[PDB]
Amino acid sequence: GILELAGTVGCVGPRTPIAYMKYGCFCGLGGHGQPRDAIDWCCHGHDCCYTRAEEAGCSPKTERYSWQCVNQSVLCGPAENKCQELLCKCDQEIANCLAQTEYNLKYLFYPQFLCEPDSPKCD
Ligand SMILES: [Ca+2]
Repeated sequence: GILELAGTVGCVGPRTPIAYMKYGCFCGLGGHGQPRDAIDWCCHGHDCCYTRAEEAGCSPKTERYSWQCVNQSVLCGPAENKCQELLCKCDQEIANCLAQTEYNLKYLFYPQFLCEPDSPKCD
């Protein structure tokens, strides 16, 4: 769920999870266009991951799941079902991805109007 998402992103660092609430063309509810940068790419991959989970019959934005933060690293589990495995994997992946990026203030609250209609394919 969103609580775990914010949690994992905050565990790995280096900035507040709120910094990605609405950024570029993909960080924030929905999203389309050409990713603006590395961070926007992480959100693109995350959206893709969430779509895959939804197709797997899960609820990425609501179901909670257990996990641990150790030395700024996310450890997933224990999982009670396959969905908790999937969700934690998505969040763990965007957290790691996001952790390796530089922040571009110019994309904070970027107008979706400036984002293209089409989007790159999902892996
Ligand atoms: Ca999004």
